[PDB]
Parts: sequence; C-alpha cells; structure tokens
Amino acid sequence: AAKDVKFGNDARVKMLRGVNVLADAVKVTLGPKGRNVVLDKSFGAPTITKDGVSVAREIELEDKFENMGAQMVKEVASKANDAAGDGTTTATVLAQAIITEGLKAVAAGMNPMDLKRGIDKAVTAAVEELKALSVPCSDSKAIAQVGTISANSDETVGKLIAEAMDKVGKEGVITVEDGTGLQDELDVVEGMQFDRGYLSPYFINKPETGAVELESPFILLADKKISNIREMLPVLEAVAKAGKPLLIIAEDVEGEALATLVVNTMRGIVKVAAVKAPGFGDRRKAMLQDIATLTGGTVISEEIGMELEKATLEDLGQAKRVVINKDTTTIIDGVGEEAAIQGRVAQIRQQIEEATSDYDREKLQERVAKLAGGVAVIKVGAATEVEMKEKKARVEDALHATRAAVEEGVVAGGGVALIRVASKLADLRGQNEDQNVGIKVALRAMEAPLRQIVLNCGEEPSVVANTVKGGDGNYGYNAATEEYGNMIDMGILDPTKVTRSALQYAASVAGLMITTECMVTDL
Amino acid sequence: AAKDVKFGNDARVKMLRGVNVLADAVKVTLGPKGRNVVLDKSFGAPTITKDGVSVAREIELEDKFENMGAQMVKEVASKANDAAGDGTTTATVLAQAIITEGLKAVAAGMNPMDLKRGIDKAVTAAVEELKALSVPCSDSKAIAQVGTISANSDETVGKLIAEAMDKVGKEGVITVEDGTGLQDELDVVEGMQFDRGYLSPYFINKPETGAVELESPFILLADKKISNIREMLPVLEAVAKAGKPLLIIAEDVEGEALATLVVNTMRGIVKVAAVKAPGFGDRRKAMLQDIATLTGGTVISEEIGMELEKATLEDLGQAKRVVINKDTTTIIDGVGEEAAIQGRVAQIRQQIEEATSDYDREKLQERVAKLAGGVAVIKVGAATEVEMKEKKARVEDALHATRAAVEEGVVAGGGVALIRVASKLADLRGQNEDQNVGIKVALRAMEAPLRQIVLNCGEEPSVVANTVKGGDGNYGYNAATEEYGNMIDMGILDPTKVTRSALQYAASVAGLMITTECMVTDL
Amino acid sequence: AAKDVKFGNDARVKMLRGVNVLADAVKVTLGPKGRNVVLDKSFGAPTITKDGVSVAREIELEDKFENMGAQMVKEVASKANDAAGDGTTTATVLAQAIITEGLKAVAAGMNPMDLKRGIDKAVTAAVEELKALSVPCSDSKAIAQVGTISANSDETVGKLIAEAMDKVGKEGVITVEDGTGLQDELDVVEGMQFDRGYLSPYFINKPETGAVELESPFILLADKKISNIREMLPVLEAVAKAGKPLLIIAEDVEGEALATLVVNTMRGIVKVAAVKAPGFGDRRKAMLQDIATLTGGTVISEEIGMELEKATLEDLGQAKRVVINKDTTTIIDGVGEEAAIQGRVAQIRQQIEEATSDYDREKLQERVAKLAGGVAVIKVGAATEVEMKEKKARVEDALHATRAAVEEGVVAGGGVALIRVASKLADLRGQNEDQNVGIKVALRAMEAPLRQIVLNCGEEPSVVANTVKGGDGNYGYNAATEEYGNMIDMGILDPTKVTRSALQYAASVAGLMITTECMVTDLP
Ligand SMILES: Nc1ncnc2c1ncn2[C@@H]1O[C@H](COP(=O)(O)OP(=O)(O)O)[C@@H](O)[C@H]1O
Ligand SMILES: Nc1ncnc2c1ncn2[C@@H]1O[C@H](COP(=O)(O)OP(=O)(O)O)[C@@H](O)[C@H]1O
Ligand SMILES: Nc1ncnc2c1ncn2[C@@H]1O[C@H](COP(=O)(O)OP(=O)(O)O)[C@@H](O)[C@H]1O
Ligand SMILES: [K+]
Ligand SMILES: [K+]
Ligand SMILES: [Mg+2]
Ligand SMILES: [Mg+2]
Ligand SMILES: [Mg+2]
Repeated sequence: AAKDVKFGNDARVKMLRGVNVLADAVKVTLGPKGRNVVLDKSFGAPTITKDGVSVAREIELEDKFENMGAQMVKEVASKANDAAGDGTTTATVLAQAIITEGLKAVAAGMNPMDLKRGIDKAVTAAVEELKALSVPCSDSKAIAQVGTISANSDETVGKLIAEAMDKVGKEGVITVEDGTGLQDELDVVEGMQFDRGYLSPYFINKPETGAVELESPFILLADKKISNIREMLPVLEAVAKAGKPLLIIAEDVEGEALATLVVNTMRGIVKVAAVKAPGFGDRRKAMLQDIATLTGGTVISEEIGMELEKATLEDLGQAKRVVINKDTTTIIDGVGEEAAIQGRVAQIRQQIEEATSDYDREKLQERVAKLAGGVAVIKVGAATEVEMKEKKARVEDALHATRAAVEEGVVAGGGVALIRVASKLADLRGQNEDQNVGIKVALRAMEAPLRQIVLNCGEEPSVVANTVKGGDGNYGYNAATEEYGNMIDMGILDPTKVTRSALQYAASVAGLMITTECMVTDL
Repeated sequence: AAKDVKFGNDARVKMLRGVNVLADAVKVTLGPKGRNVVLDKSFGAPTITKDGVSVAREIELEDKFENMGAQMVKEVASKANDAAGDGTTTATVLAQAIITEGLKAVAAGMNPMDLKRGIDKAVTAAVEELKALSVPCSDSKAIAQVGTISANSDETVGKLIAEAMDKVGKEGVITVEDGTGLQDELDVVEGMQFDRGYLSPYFINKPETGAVELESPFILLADKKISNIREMLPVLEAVAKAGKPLLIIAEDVEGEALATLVVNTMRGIVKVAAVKAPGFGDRRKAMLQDIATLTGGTVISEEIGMELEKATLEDLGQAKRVVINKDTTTIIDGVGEEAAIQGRVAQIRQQIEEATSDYDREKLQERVAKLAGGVAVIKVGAATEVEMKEKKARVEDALHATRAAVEEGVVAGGGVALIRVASKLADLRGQNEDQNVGIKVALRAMEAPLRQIVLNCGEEPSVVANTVKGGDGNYGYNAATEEYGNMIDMGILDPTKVTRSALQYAASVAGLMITTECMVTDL
Repeated sequence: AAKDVKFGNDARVKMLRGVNVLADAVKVTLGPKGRNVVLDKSFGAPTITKDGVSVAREIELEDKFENMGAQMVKEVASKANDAAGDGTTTATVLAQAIITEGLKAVAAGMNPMDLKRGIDKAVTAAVEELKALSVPCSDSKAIAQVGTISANSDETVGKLIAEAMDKVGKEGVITVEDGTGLQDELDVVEGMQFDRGYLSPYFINKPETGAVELESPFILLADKKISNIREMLPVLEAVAKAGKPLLIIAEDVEGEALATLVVNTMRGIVKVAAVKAPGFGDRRKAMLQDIATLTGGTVISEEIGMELEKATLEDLGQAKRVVINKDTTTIIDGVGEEAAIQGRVAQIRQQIEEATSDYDREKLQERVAKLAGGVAVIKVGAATEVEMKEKKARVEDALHATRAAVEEGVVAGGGVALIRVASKLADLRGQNEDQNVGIKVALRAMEAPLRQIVLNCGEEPSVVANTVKGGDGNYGYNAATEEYGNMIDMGILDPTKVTRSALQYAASVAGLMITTECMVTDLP
C-alpha cells in the first residue's frame, strides 16, 4: 500500500488484463490473411499494417501494471525472434493461450507449483516429437521455399538466397551490403571467416550491434602467445596518423600480456581488436599463413625470424572490412594476392591426398574451402531508399531463417506441426489432478496457431482443425488458396528451430508468470 | 484505464462517424453549381471557397478516432489526384457511399471478408464496360473541352492547351512557367524528352518535387559503360569555381563504378546526376550525338578519340534548364547549334527512306521528331501575382488531365458513365447472400455522383436519374443549363482514367475499412 | 421488478463468498474448545449462544448474490436440528467443505453432474458402513457419558439425565424448564395428574396443608355441565349411603349446585370435591375415556344417551387416594384393569404411528406417559437469565442426544468415526473418471470436522489428522486433554443417528448446489 505495490491475486489479474490487450492486437495479423491494424502517425495519414512485429512494438499501455504484462511478453517474443528469424506473433499468441487458463486455474486455488511442473512436463515431451518429425533440408529448392515464407511469400528474396547458396554452398558465409543501385546484384570476393571472436567486452562495437567491425583494417598475424607488444608500438604510431584499425589474430591471446596491453593501448580513441587464431597448434600456424596470403601479410614469430619491428604495413595483412562478435570473426575482402592463393590452395588440395589422418584430414578439407569461395555479397536494390531499408531487413531476416532451417531441418508449416504432435501426447498424465490440469492446458494452447490463422481467413476453424487432426502425415489447409493439400508439396515449410523455440519461450514465461507474487512500481 | 487502443465495432463506429463529417463537408461542393463553404481565417474576412480540394485540406477532427477516419479517406483522394488530374471529390463521394453501407452490414454481423470480395468483384466487372465506352481524343476540340471542364469551364485554359498541342502535337512534351507579364505567351525552344530518369534516389531534388531539375546544367554525353570517371575530376574541379551543374548521359550508367564514384563525388554540395542514354547500343550512340548537337557537345568515347581529359566544356553539352524524374528526362533548352541540327535532321529524314528494317524504322522515325518541336513553353499571365499563382496551378492540372484524356480517351462526364455501367451490371450475382449484398452495395454507390450533382443544383434527383437511365448512349443532364441533351456535343467530357482511377481507389479503401479490427492512438 | 442475472464463474465466486461468510461464523463454535457467539436481538439484552443453528438462522447478507449462498446452506443447519437435534454444527462444516472442494474440481472443467452422482454414491456407501460400526447402548454409564459430551463436558447434566431416564423408564417423557435455584433440580410425577384444581377452597379439609385429600373415593365422569342439582340426586343418595367420598369431574359446576355440595361438606353429610375436566375439545373426550379406563369407571355422556339420573354405583370409578391442589390434580393407583389399560395403550400407540405432526405426536406421548409411565421436569439453575438461555440450550441438546443414542447406538466421537469409515471406501469407483473424482471429493471432505475441532485448540491440524489416520480402530485425539487414546475408554461417544443424519443432509444440498450455472435476483 501507499506505493503501487500489490500482492497475490490482486497483482495477477492486472497482468492478465495487460497481456490480453496486447495479444488481441497481434493475433489478428497472424498468417497470410492478416486483417489490418491502424497505427497513429503524428503527421496524419496513419500507417496501415499487417505485420505483427510492427504492431506489437507500438503498445505502451498507460496503466503501470498492465504495461508490465505487455512488456515481459513482448520481451520474450523478441528473444525468440533473435534465436530464429520468425515467430514473434506465434510465441505471443501461444503465450496468451497458456497464460489465460493458467491464471484462472490458480485463482480457483490450484497449487501454482504443480501447474508450473505440469506445463513443463508437457512441453518437454512435445519437443521430442518434433525431433522425430523433422526432415533434412535436402536441396536448394527447399531453401527457396523457406525463404519466401519468411518474407510474406516474396519469391524474389528466395531466389537470391537460393542463388547465393548455390555459389558458396548451403553452409557458406553470406553477407548483405546496401544497394549499389536500382537492381540487385550478386558477386563473390576473397573473404575469410573463422570461428573465433573477440575475447574482451571492451572490443564491443560503437553501435549496439554486439558484433564489431573494422573498416580498412590492418591484419597482424602473430603466431605465438604474445608476451610483449611494445615492439609493435612504433608501427601503431606510424599508422596513428591514418588511424587505420588493427585486428590481432594470435596463437593465443595471452591475457596478462597482449590482451591487457591492447586494452591499455586505447582509451576508447584507438581502433584495436584481438582474437585467437582458429584451431590449435599447427592448425593456427597453417591458417595464420592462409590469412597472410589472403590478406597479403606474413606470419609473425621468432621461429620464423619475423619480429614485430620488421612488420611493415605489408607484412601485416589488410582487408577493406572485417567483422567480429563474441565468438566469431569474418574477413569480407582481404587485399590479398591472386597467384599465391591459387598455389597455396593447390598445395592444400594435394595435402588432402596424404594428410588423411582423420582430424588432420578435416583441417585440410575445410581450409581448401576457407580460401576458395571466400564470401558472397548480396546487394539489395529497390525503387527508393525506403523500400531499400525494408527489403534489406526482409532479406536479412530471411537469411537467418534459412540458416536455422538448414541447421535443424524443416517441418510442415501452417500450424499443422503443433496440432499433429498434440494428438500423440494426449495420453500423457501427471501424478495428481493439479498436474493433469497443467497437462491439459498445455495441449489446449498448441492448437491456437492453426485455429487463429484459419479464423482470419474467414472460415469455420472447428471444421478445419478436425479435418487436419483426422488426416495423417503432412496433410493440411493451405490458407493462401483455401485448398487442402500436402504442405511439403505446397511448400509451406517452417524451420524446426523457430517452432521449437517459440513453444519453449512461451511456456517459460507462462510458468514464470504463474509464480509471481508481488510488484513494486512508481505511482 | 488504457491507452486509446480499441477493437472491433467500437473502432469501426468511430471511423464511420469521422468519414461522414468529412464527406458531408466536401460533397456539397461537387459539380459546377456547388454551394458555399465558409473557410475560417485568423485575420478575418473568411475565404468562402467553392473548391472541394481547398475544403478537404482544412478538415481536421478533434476526436482522435474520428480524425483517423477522415485522414485515410483524404489521403486516398489525394493519391487519385496524383494518378489523374481530377476526381478528388468524386472519389470521396464514392468512398462515403460504399463505407456507410458496408459498415452497417458488418455491424449486422455479415462476414466481412465475403463483403469485401463482393465489392471487388463488381468493381472488377464494371471497369471492363468503362474500357469499352472510351473513345479516341480525335481532335483539338475534344482537347479544349476536356481542358475547360478540368479548369472550371475556363475557356482560356482549354484554348491555350489546344494551341500548344497544335504547335507541338499531342504526344509532344509541354511545360508551364511563371508569367512573363500581364498576358499569356506561348513559344518553342530546342528541348529534348526521353524516358530515362536518374537511377539513384540520392540525386533527388532539394524541394519535394520527386523529379529533379538542374539550371544551366552542363551535359556529359558518354558513349560507353563508364567504368572510370577519375579523369573527370579535373574538369569538375575547374567548373567547381562556378558551380554550374553537370548531368551525365551515358551509353550505360555503370553501377559499381560511375554511379558509386558520382555518389562519392557529392557530399550534398555538388550538383551531379547521371542517366542512361535512350534505347540500346547504336540507338544510344545516335541519340547521344543528337543531344551533343542539340547541346553543343560531342560524343565521348575512346573509339571516337575523345577522353574526358580531352573533353572540354564544349565537348560536354550545355543547356539552360533540364528536368529529370523517376522514369523520364527532358532538356528544356540546350545551348546547342542551329545549322548542325538542321543538317542532322535532314540526314535522319533521308535515312527514313532507307531504314526500312523495323528495329531501325522505329529508331529513325522518332529521332526526326526529337529534333523539331523540342518543347513549347506556355507563359501564364494574370493581373496579379495572386491570380498568377492560382491560375498557373489550374493550368497545370488542366495539362495533366489533357494528357490523361489522350492516353485513354474520353467518356460522357457528369456521372453519366457510371450510371450507365451500373444499369448493365444489374444482372450480376455472387455465390452466396453475403457476396450478393456486397454486389448491391457497390452498384448503389456508383450512382452517387449524378444524384449529388443535380441535388446541389436544386433539382429533383429522382426524375433526372430515371430519365438518364431511360435514355441511351451519351444522353444526359447538363447541370450548367438544366437542358437535357447529348453530352459529347456539349463538350462535357471526362478522361476515362479519372473515372476508372477514382472508382478503384474508393473500392480499395472501402474494402480496407471493412476488415480493420484495431486502433492505436495516443491519449 | 427488474431482475439481475450473472453467468458462470462470475456467479459461483459471489455465491462461494456468501457461504463462507456464514460458515466461518458457525465454525467457531465447534468442539469442546469452541467459543460463544453474541446474537443481537432488538427487543432487549443480546443473547449469547453456542448453538450452531441459532446463529446460522440469523445470518443474512446485504449483497444479493452473497445472500443466496447463506440462504441455501441455512437449510442444512436447520433441517439437521429438526431431524435429530444435536449435530447441526457438524452438518454445516461438511457442507462448506464439499462445496469448496466440489466447485474447485468444476473449475478444472469436469462435468458437474457426474460429480454430483459420485458424491451421492460415496455417501450412500458411507451411511451403510456406519451401521456396521454402531454398537448398542443400554447401560447407565454410557448414557451418562454421551450426555456429558453433548452438554459440553458438564458431568452434572449427564448424571441428571441418566437418573431421570431410569426413573421414568423408556416410555416416560422428560421435559426441561426455567428454574429459580442456583442449582439444577429434577421433578418427577407418578400416576395420572392434570392441571385443574378444586373449584372451591371450602373443600379444603387440610387448611394447614392447603390441599384436599380423599380416601378410596368414587370418581364420577360427567361429559356435561352441572347446572341443576336435579341431575345429581340419585348418585349423592347412593354415595351417602355408602359413605365413601366422591370427586366430581365435569365441564363446569354451576354455583347453585356448587354451593349445595359446600353445605353438605361443611355440615359433614358427604365428603365431596369438584374439579374441571382437563383440556378442551375432542382431546377432552379422549382423556376422559382414558382416566375412566384407569379408574374402571364409565363416562356418562349424552352422545350415548345416558343420564346422571340413571347412573349407578357400578358406573363410578375407584382409586385408593386422590389429592388436588390449587392448580393440580393427581390420581393414585386407579383400579382399572391392566389388560384393558394395555390394550388402550396399544390403540393410542397406533395413533402415534399415524401422527403426522411431531407436536401432536408429543401430546400423545404425554398421554401414554400419564397413563402408563411417569413424567419428569428438569429445572436449570443459574444466577442470571442470560445463563438460563445459555445453559438451557445445552441441556436441551443433551436431551435429544441421549434419546438418539439409546434408540440407535453410538460410535467413537471426535469425528474419528468419519475418518475410519472414509478409509474403508478407498476402493470404491464410479462409471467414469468424473465420478471417480466425485467419489474422492466426498471422502476427502469427511476429514473436515476433525480438522476444525483440533484447529480451535490452536494445535496444528494436519499433524493430528495424519497421526490419527495412522492408527486403527477407535484410536483418536482427545481435544479436552490433548492426548491420544481409545475414545470408548474416555467415553467420547456420538449417537449414530446424528452423525448419519448430518452426513446425508450435508451432501444432499452441497451436491446439488455446485451445479449452479446462473443466478437471477433483483437489483439493489
Ligand atoms: N500459404 C500459407 N498457408 C498457410 N499458412 C501459412 C502460409 N504462409 C505462411 N503461413 C504461416 O504463417 C505463420 C507466420 O505468420 P507471420 O505473420 O509471419 O507471423 P510471425 O511473424 O509471428 O511468424 C506461420 O505459421 C506460417 O506457416
Ligand atoms: N456543365 C456540366 N454539367 C454537368 N456536370 C458537369 C458540368 N461541368 C462539369 N461537370 C462535372 O463536374 C464533376 C467534377 O466536379 P468538380 O467540382 O471538378 O469536382 P472535382 O474537382 O473533384 O472533379 C465532373 O464529373 C464533371 O463531369
Ligand atoms: N472431549 C472431546 N474431545 C474430542 N472431541 C469432542 C469432545 N467432546 C465433543 N467432541 C466432538 O465435538 C463435536 C460436538 O461438539 P458440538 O459443539 O456439539 O458440535 P455439534 O453442534 O456439531 O454437535 C462432536 O463431533 C464430538 O465428537
Ligand atoms: K501477417
Ligand atoms: K466546383
Ligand atoms: Mg513470421
Ligand atoms: Mg474536378
Ligand atoms: Mg453440537
């Protein structure tokens, strides 16, 4: 009292109303037949939209309690979108479906801990069914279909990503850069990606991107654990007139050594970063000289007879742009060399025929692909900059979904996946009636996505849900045409990772929400 | 309680009310015998305009939801005006007629999606008859009549436009410039129009014109895909003391080179733009040298032996003004040459006697017209600058409307065209009762313009509407004189694109209003 | 008047609030450590009571949807008392528990009707099991104990009830009334007596005693008014020759006749006294025939056409002695024939079997007791009237409890009976899983009485309830001493009738109420 503090049921019922108001604004846009929501634009001509994310972002309820219910749901929905490139609205709608019955059933006096345990049991079991249902992402055709769906059925995006994957292979690194002009373009350049990131948070980027990138960086290739960089300072000072950044790749990023010294080298006013070389031992040596050829640098070490005092601006590698995150780095376009790379790749290829000792065979057979086909760079063109930004975002999210799909396969989309597994878990039961109500509420929510999508079409949801449950395999309702058919033949594919993630996160909040007992907020 | 978020009928009912206040303010002005609207002005002496556009501007409702209902209708009306030079109020009236009946039927619980589908069916069917009713703009008299009706019966404007088109021909490019004095003037100068615009948004103009124009521009006529402009900076720097702009017209506007380098050339402080030469290959060559003669330039290319290092300010063309849009370019008046053009045109005409090969016949037979009649420039004279500004604006709309009429012909004005097709489609029926009522709503709305015109005139709409439906052909009611007669002989003509466009846009909003479910607006 | 309507959970929550508000007011009285409730009555001093039904009847709530709940459960609290007297508090606690747990299961989405049938099945089995546990009660020690327990642990009341039921026998009728001493008193009446005194003081032969006593008197029963001495002469003549005294029973004695007897008595010609007939109406005729039977006399009445002028010494009844007070008449050792008296008793007992009204039925028991047993009066002693209505109510409830005990047996008190029967039904099942829940909800609620008894003491309820279920037989928890033991050795006994009654009526109401879907009532 006397502050907006309240306890027990008086708290929950405020949240319930908050979540419900948010959800009613989102679910109406779910699927391809979303029905318009109007958002006020201060200048007039209010923007008319069919996008869940664009709607859910605007809502800032004025009641300080109802706001919180909205924000925590919005929050988790966004995190599911970061795990996989879609499903913001799916997670939101599922969250309403579970939470609604959860808060009512607790208000009837059920034990909230048993409800939590019951929901968690059902969701944990269901995830195992998805693992059995998933099929591998067999071909670039599926890549295309996954792409379009992620892009509101924009075919064009899918062809680019499909084509890009054809140049560099499904697993190859793809990057997107702003439009050179009216029309899209695709090209390949001698980049270099490896699975090492920056080890210190102070190497964070200036923008909030989490990953950091350096433009026109020099590349130091120090093939030892670097106990001393003082002999590099004259080179940095000669570069300091230009300010050109330095990225460090090291056999080890020795902490009290080079890493500390680099951290001391900048007061925020020097562009430096450091990462380990990829692999271990001879692999770091090998890929350090690979990067040297790719960047036009040389390997630094005393065993090579190459002190940092000797390191000219051409013994250091160089690249036009490079990106680093918490765990990963990619060179996009090293200045590099032509014939030296061709010869080294041929030598590495020859080594594959002899370095067949299993884990050594790998290092060769990746490194050949590390040099050749460095990176493909999509250029996004549109009639105006407004569409260019829009298209770019669409492409970038579409890209993510495709990667998620190829990493963990696809399942029949359009909500059939959830309604399918719901039939198989129906026999599951808990230790007591509280858990049984927990189990039932979980399986009730799993049907909500299909029922919502169809209802938007202007259809009787009851008939379709029965028909899809009575069917078998990937038989389902194609909302885009009102025809029934096989989703895999129809190309309605959802990446398994987004569906799994959207379920787990929604259930986490619902369980997390049940066990809230007090809030402390300002008047 | 909450932010002003609200759903379903509670939202729609607000929209309906907002739309109605707007339409009732505007619809009373429709037709040549409108009724006065007293627009307020803070200085006193209110303006009392009869102009629907002027009234539509000010309407700005207090109640946020009521406001939104007005603004979206207002917006779509404006888009209709940009598509064709009239029909703002016609589109508004049709919008109100559909919306009102639509929302009523929805509130009764009619399936909203089925209602939409019904509307779009009738509109799609109806346009086919309008296509059939169109007739060619055969003669300057039809030009004039379309003009006057577009200019509130100002015969002056129709005469001016008629004369200008008689000078340069219907297809020829015409421009309007501020008055040189008390009296209107018309004259011709060596302009050149071709349907190529600037390929990058960063060449957008400073004002909001969308198109961009350059005054006293220099013209580069580069007959290759320009992979390198570095050799031009010395010429541009020599010009930078005067700041006279340079336009690049290229055989190809090379994307990653020419465009990127040009983009890099200006930091918002250099007047540079680039466009493709018209046609392909030898066509671009031909018209490039045409432009060269018209501008006093020369063709740039290594095969010609004219590097940009060699390109003086007289190998570059010059003009006093040039205009560029998203899809089209015209030079207004190149500095050019006299006898060189005359000899060139004569040669082209001679080539027409031998360029019988059709891909040449079409490439030759235009270029002759490209030289002669380059542009006509109407000067609008008036007794005051206030009348000047208003008058020019009207002339510009009459210009737009005339182009529309020549593009898609004309049909009987005064609502006769809509009420005619409405009678033909009375047999049209849909798959179910929800779609059937949807059809009835659309066919009723299409009659609204005629009944609104006559009602403003202070006559009995029942009798006139029945008489026009009992007639045949272009028979109709002349509101300016209350005589019945053949509309075409009285010159009451509307460009078909105006009627076609206004109907489709009204339907689109009406369809889009039925299927809205939620609002978001600030407190 | 305009109605208001509510649906679904928005109705049941309001209803549940009402029942709980009533039930908590009753609950607090339960068990030996329960506490008193103060009842406002506008006429005068408020009355404090422990009787659960007394409070429950007075409760009514302002909010209509809350009031509906109280007004329904009020029935169980009342009906239990009407049926069996004691045990109304228990019935209430059960009802609230079943409603709470039943409605909770409905929130899980179970079909309500299947819960109802499940509960009804569980009670039907449990009542049958109680018939197995019940053991006969007949000895004076057990009756004394069950009296004490119902009295709220007053040994004195128990002892008085045990002696009273012994003296008047099983057919005798016992009644309780407001006394005047500080200490309780028992009055016992033997033989026929009725509340009519001598019509004149001058009959008084023992003025120091203030009463008339007559030896071996003739008893004349005239079904008519005495108005003219002409009617009486032959009987007086015959009795005067016989010399035995005569008592007149008549509808009235007119002053002329009355004064003539007064002269004859004062002058010592005939010893005679006259009294009004008891009661009035047809019951007067019945009672006249009954006293006639006890005396072996004959009722002279105009309906049979008999005449007092024709009555004979053979028609009058006889008794060894009579005594009549200012307000009371008693007849000692009527010469009526035992077999005829017994046959008359059988006829009236057949009327008792036919008696549709328990109040009328009681007046018949009074008659059979007056004819063939005794009647006793218990006078409650206390210093102030608020103590009268306190003590009075508890003594009253003991009287009902002991009756039900002797006529149906006893079971271990302290609610342990319900605990021990509930465990036996663990294997009972219904036609479907919803009925299985309905069964389990019923067996769960049967623990509620024990949990409340303990909780009033401030002990931890769920530890006692667990440990009692760990035992076997009559092992239970004695709240008075806070020790475990065999309930029968402490004599903590409940008469099976009340327990069985409380269960059936509780489940009958609650098992319906949970099915409520809509409630309609006037706007406030
Ligand atoms: N042609 C289609 N038929 C049926 N369902 C579709 C079709 N295309 C997409 N969907 C479904 O739309 C859902 C996603 O809708 P969307 O508006 O992207 O919400 P979110 O952004 O939260 O994923 C997915 O479940 C997807 O399978
Ligand atoms: N003499 C006339 N008789 C009948 N209708 C006319 C006449 N002149 C113009 N109109 C009609 O007026 C309508 C447009 O009115 P206007 O005031 O221009 O509104 P808007 O500017 O929105 O078109 C056209 O449909 C046109 O055919
Ligand atoms: N000494 C005792 N120990 C434990 N339980 C007792 C004791 N005396 C009475 N009880 C129990 O308390 C209840 C009687 O209390 P009472 O206030 O009369 O409630 P009710 O009005 O429902 O009979 C019975 O269940 C009886 O078995
Ligand atoms: K959508
Ligand atoms: K007008
Ligand atoms: Mg999506
Ligand atoms: Mg107009
Ligand atoms: Mg009791």
